[PDB]
Amino acid sequence: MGKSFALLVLGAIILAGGVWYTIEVGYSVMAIVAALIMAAGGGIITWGLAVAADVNSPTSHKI
Amino acid sequence: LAAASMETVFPLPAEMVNDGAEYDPAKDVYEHQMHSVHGPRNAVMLIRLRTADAEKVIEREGQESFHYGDYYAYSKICTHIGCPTSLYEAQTNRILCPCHQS
Amino acid sequence: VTTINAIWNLGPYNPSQVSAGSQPDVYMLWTDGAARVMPAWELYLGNYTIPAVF
Amino acid sequence: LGGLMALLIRAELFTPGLQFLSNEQFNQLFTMHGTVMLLLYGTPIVWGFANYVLPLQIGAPDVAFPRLNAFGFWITTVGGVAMLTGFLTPGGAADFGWTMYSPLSDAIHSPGLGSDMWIVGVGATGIGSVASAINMLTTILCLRAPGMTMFRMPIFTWNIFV
Amino acid sequence: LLTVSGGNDVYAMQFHVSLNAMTWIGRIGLIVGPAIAYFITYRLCIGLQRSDRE
Amino acid sequence: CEVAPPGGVLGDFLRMGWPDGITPEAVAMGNFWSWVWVAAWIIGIIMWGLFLTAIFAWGAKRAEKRGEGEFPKQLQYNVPLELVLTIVPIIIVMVLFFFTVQTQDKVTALDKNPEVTVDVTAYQWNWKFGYSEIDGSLAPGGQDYQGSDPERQAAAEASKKDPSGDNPIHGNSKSDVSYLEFNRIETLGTTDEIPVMVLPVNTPIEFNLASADVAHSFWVPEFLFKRDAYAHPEANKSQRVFQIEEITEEGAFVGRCAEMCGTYHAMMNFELRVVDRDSFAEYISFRDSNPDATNAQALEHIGQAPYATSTSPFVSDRTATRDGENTQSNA
Amino acid sequence: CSAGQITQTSSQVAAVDGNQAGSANDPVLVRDVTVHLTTDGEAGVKFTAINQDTSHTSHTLESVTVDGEEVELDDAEPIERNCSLVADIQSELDLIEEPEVGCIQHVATSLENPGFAYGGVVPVEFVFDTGAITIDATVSAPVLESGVENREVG
Amino acid sequence: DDQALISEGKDLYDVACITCHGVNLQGVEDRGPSLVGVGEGAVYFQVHSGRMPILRNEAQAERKAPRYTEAQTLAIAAYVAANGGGPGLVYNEDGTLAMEELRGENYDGQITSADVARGGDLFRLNCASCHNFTGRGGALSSGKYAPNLDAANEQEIYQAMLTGPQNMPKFSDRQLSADEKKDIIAFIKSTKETPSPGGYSLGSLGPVAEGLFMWVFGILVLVAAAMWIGSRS
Amino acid sequence: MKSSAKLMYGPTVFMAAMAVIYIFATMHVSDGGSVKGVEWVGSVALVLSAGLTLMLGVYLHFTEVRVDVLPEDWEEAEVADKAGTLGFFSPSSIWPAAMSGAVGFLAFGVVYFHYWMIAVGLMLLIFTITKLNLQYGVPKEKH
Amino acid sequence: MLASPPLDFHLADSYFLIAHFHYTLFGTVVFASCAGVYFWFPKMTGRMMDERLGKIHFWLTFVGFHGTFLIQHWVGNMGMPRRYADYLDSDGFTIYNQISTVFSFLLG
Ligand code: HAS
Ligand code: HAS
Ligand code: HEC
Ligand code: HEC
Ligand code: FES
Ligand SMILES: [Ca+2]
Repeated sequence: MGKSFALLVLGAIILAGGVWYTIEVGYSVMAIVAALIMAAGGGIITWGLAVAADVNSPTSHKI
Repeated sequence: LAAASMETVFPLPAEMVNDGAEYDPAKDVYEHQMHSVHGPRNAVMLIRLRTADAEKVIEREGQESFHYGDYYAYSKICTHIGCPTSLYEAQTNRILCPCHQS
Repeated sequence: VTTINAIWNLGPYNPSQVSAGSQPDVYMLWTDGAARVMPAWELYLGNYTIPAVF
Repeated sequence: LGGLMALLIRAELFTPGLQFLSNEQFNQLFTMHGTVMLLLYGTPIVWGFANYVLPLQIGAPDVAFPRLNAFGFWITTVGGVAMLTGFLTPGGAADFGWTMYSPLSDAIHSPGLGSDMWIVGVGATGIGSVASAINMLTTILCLRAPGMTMFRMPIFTWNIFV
Repeated sequence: LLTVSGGNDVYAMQFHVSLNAMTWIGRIGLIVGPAIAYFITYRLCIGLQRSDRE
Repeated sequence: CEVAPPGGVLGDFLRMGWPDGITPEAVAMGNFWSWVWVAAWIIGIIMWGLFLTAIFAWGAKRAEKRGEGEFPKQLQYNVPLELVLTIVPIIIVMVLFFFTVQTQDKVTALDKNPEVTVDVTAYQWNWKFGYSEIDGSLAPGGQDYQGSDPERQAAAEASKKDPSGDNPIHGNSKSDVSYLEFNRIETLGTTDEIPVMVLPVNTPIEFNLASADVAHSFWVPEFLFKRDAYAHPEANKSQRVFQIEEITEEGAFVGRCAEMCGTYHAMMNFELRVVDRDSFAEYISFRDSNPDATNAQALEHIGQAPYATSTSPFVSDRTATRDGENTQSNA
Repeated sequence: CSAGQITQTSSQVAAVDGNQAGSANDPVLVRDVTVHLTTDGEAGVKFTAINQDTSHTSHTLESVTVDGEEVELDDAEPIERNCSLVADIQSELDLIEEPEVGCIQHVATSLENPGFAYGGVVPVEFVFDTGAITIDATVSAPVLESGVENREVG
Repeated sequence: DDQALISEGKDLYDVACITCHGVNLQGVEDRGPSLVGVGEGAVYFQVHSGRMPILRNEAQAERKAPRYTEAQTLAIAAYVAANGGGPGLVYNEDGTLAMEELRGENYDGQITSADVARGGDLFRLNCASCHNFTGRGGALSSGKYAPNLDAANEQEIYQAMLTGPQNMPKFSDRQLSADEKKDIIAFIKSTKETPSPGGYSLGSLGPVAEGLFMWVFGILVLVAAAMWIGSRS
Repeated sequence: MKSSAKLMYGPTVFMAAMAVIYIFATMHVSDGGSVKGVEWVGSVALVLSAGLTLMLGVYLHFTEVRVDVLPEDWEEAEVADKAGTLGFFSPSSIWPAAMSGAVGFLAFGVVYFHYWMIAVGLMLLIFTITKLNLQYGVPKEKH
Repeated sequence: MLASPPLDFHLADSYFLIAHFHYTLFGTVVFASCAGVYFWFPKMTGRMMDERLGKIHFWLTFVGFHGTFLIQHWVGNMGMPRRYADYLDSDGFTIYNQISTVFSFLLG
């Protein structure tokens, strides 16, 4: 529920943008940056999952 | 000089030379020679390079033919404030001035 | 009890020779340090030049 | 600070070939990552939580030796900065792993002052830890609240005692 | 900073910090270090007079 | 162990990435590892289940919806169950230690009767192998081959004292090298070539480790074993000899250094090449007969790769390696 | 910062007059190639040809020349893998011992001086059975027996 | 005698130096230079002072506790000399390496002060720019430095001048002849081994040491005296 | 301080027993994969670790036989029992930071091994320690 | 598993050891120190931490950690030693290091 959908979807392409670039460039310095893009995508994925976790089971009830 | 070596040289006019085959034991040239050593602006670093390093020299426009083989000869007086430079790094090939680290 | 300015091992002055540690006295080191930290900005104007030490 | 070095290690091991580190820099990186993470993060965070929580749990106003506790804090930070000063050396910091096995740490086999700075940074940290421990024993032995027998203490302060 | 930049030839030789690093420490420090000094000194003075009032 | 793993995909999972191994004690270590992993998986799942039960079953919202109230039973002590749960790990680690002692002792025992003994020298940063003794079956001469070089080892024994006299370390010179064995048949590892030690199949083999410089370690992943090589192993009270009952299959196998020795610790690879027993006699007779010939020439004489096929030498340039092609073309 | 991939201690070459050719990947290397010309006028070519061909294709120095001019050298054995043919003028070659252990061999050289100048640089062309190697080398005097010579004014 | 010494030289060389210098002294691509033609003196200087082996690529190699003794050093030098020769060690009149007999052109049993004068002017001309007036060392670019000369013996000084170890220029025996080199050794040892007449030397680093001493501790003690004599309010 | 004085007897006896067991073990067991012979490192450490814990335990017990029935140890004590002065505690002091800096200077001195740094560090260290120990007893300003 | 010698002969000083002590240290120190910070932030400050940011932090650290270090058991077993700065393409453990690195950046 909530932002978790979009925050996941925004990540799912960025992660796809990362790994693709990783399989494009050879072993090089830019492969490091490709790894960083891929990991940023994974982080936004988990960020979406964690806001979903908070929405499913709130523990700070009153805003 | 051997390769990658340095020596400070001064101007020595032919008249005030008393060495070699011309050596006269009773010719007092010391005063003028020392008077040439103590000139403010006439000490020059003569540098013999390695052949490998003489390949990658860049010549200045107009100073094309100044070298004589491996031998180059720069002025020892720093262009900043005029301390003797005198710190010739034999591998990095950087002449260094101790006064302010040029 | 402490030696200061042991001139006898410096030798007489001649303009072709210099040492690695050749700083001025302590109270002048500030005006040495300025000359060490200036980034070599020098002006050329036709027949004239303002050196980097101005 | 240590985790940044860890990430540099991982970035270098992402693919074969030395992309941006050398062998020497990689060695120094894992050495200093291990040292700072074990000795500058772990033991100081242990003693920090001990210092805050233990007097509240045992019902005391203050630790047994306050100035000794402050000395422990400051000497630990001094040791940390000494340990990290090795990177300012042209040759870099220590490079022999956080264990510092010999003969690799000998004068023959480990020149450069970074190898020495490790030794002092660790030592300054170690006495900082000891100065923190002197309190926690003496505090529990001497400043407990009325009615708080030894076996009514919380488990945390038991662990800190041991 | 001006003084120790004047003496950095000796400082780098003794304490084993690179001579270029010393010149750049002098350069960037003559901007940055004064600001840090001002900040810390100001806050410490305010803390001192707060202890007096306390 | 004498009992083999479950096998199949379960064995592959329990393996879990170990090499299969090429010696008897490698098989023993692998089997023990597989069954220990079985027991570990049992414990892991049977406690992750309880944590999951806490996550899903013992939640507060469920019990409050059920009407349990604001608090649970407030139980603190169950002494008999506590004593039982204390006794359980005691027995588990005890019965584990029994098989640990069994497998460890059959691994480490130095009674395997070597036919070949190879002296190994570790140095910063490469390996040097030297055949120390060979049984008469494999030796060129019919009688047992002994490889210690008299003049070069005499120099080693003479290095112990009196370089015009320093003798600080217990009366010996600080640069003593009398603990190193110098042999006349030697393979010398270089940055231009990965050294290759040639061994036969199905013979008890012995390794005698030592180190010119800082401590190293000899690790062959296919032996599932590694041992530290120290300078002056007798002075360290370190056991410098270890024996393998045999190698069971031919092939080329990489071996690495597993001890942090210095800058080029990663570059210190070697290869262990196991060859048909009949070909080993040809190899040793070739190396003995014309010692000027290199190791690669002997390997050609066998009829196999002159250079280590398992690992190629690293590129020694610190800039060329950026694009990931850090491998030197041996030929 | 000094321990990076570009390092000052790593880029250094030997403090010798002799140039050098060949990478670690090349089959045959020439180290310390120099044109010697003693004060007495005699001359020659100092060098060391090291064989490291992983194909084990043992070579034989067919010829060496300085600016196309011949240099005399004889009795050069083939150089199999991991072997060094050290060449120098006979007077300097006599100063060092031939090693009975190891593959090294010593060979003498001599060339007629066409008028080479001390300080300058001249090409040197080696040709072995497997190919030719070209390298510029400087001209200088041999090293004195250390400690014997004083500065003499006349 | 040398023929059997070369064997120990080879055995020691194979077990330490190959990783940087190759089996045939050809060098390695970025890991170490070629050692063809360096000679006995370079090996003696590098090993006896303990600079070699270098276990870390750095701005500069470091002196340290030597990994080999004297006889092993001469053995390795003999092995390297067999590959092309080079500058040689200064052997005395009986065959031992010259120590204490290099202290001046006119050495008899004590340092002659005329040699000390000439060597002082020579050292100020050539050596004192990278080192300092009395050889206390100095700094260079990008983390390199000129060491303090108090550690070396006379043979090490001579071979240092002869070989030009890393960034030091070579001083061949026809640029600085043996008389000049021995006078330089005499001046170095005189400055090393003579106490300062004017009390504690402060390291002879020059104005920096004197400044630091006074401007910190000398003024601190006098403000302490002032606090003794004055009041805090 | 009764319970903590007496609970230290378990660790010390365990360490002592392990020390003697280990000394006999390493001096007798000629197992393969290891070298027979007593090792002094480790055995010395075990015996002096037992020594540390025994020193703590014996001093605490020797003290505790003197003290009375303190209310913190009385299982049914009231908050009024401990009313009075708890003791003297330092409110504030700059000297811990000062002597930490002094130790840092001394440590840096032994890093580079400049002898003047070691001497000045030791002098500064004893100065800062003395100023720490005399903080609450410096005389009033003598007019 | 590391405690038994016959397994330690292969496991010692490999990436298996790395994964083991990172599991124990990152669990006992990082996870539980964060637990302590969240637990005693009220008592240490008089304020309560943001719950949502806490859950985000936890899930990021958890998934990044297990991604980083669970796969290093396999490279340790396959033969990669600890403290290795460079490795060959032919060794056979480049993909596992790549998987480790991406989740390591997630940990960062
Ligand atoms: C906070 C930091 C650490 C903790 C905690 C820790 C816990 C253990 N470690 Fe460790 N570790 C080793 C063994 C253990 C054992 C037995 C435990 C214990 O705490 C484990 C007990 C914990 C449990 C959570 C037990 C399971 C729980 C339950 C409830 C069941 C009870 C047990 C049963 C039933 C028996 C298991 C049953 C089976 C069937 C297997 C060994 C060797 O036996 C090495 C050296 C290896 C080498 O060759 O270098 C080692 C290496 C290290 C290093 C190496 C650093 C370096 O080399 O530079 C570090 C920093 C480290 C940290 C830490 N380690 N450890
Ligand atoms: C408490 C103990 C430890 C913790 C926690 C720890 C955390 C990590 N470790 Fe580790 N470590 C490795 C990877 C990691 C990674 C990726 C993390 C992660 O926790 C790191 C991520 C966490 C971070 C926290 C960094 C993020 C930083 C950011 C995002 C920004 C930086 C910028 C600023 C401005 C910071 C803000 C500053 C302010 C003042 C606010 C690896 C391999 O991937 C090896 C073996 C490598 C080899 O070949 O030997 C290793 C080696 C060791 C060793 C052995 C060293 C030796 O053998 O000599 C030890 C004892 C150890 C302990 C510990 N390690 N580690
Ligand atoms: C790398 C692991 C090395 C080992 C082992 C040894 N040396 Fe070395 N050497 C190395 C480097 C990086 C350099 C260049 C930097 C420098 O300090 O000059 C050198 C240099 C030398 C030289 C100087 C040559 C010259 O022309 O002056 C010599 C004479 C030398 N090395 C000899 C030597 C010997 C005999 C060694 C084993 C006994 C030895 N070195 C070890 C790196 C390494
Ligand atoms: C700067 C260009 C230098 C000049 C001019 C001279 N030397 Fe030097 N020297 C220099 C360096 C960078 C080094 C270190 C070399 C290394 O590999 O570490 C040295 C070293 C010496 C030594 C050895 C000192 C030691 O502790 O072992 C000696 C004895 C020495 N130098 C003497 C010396 C003399 C007598 C000089 C004038 C003729 C001279 N050097 C010039 C840099 C420079
Ligand atoms: S006098 Fe040369 S840099 Fe200033
Ligand atoms: Ca890489």
